[PDB]
Amino acid sequence: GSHMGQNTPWSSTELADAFINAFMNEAGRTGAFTADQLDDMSTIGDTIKTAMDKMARSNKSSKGKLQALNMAFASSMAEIAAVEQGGLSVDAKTNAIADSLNSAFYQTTGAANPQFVNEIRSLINMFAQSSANEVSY
Repeated sequence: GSHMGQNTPWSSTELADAFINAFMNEAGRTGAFTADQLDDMSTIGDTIKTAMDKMARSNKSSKGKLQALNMAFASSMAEIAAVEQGGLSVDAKTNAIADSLNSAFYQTTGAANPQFVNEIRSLINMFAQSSANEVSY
């Protein structure tokens, strides 16, 4: 049963804005991220929109830009989540982020997208590990 269609939050600037906005709202509900942490995340909102504008104007990576956007966004979350902090864990925050993403999809459209969430989750892990293995004791 092929989808025969495509649905991505980066399809339009309006969608991305709504997704980011809704995402922040859900993140606030979790309380996993602090006020300062939220500010850093909200920053990616304007950065993404700006990048999309310039990227859209260009005639290169018409499709590759999709992966770049997902990686760039995920990278910001991975870096922010991968912080020392106190009484908190990156794993716990990672789970909370995934939950917020699902809610954002519904508010932005109204359909859960666990597949997309997993894709972002994987990117975060890659960025966190810096594309490198470890003892993992």
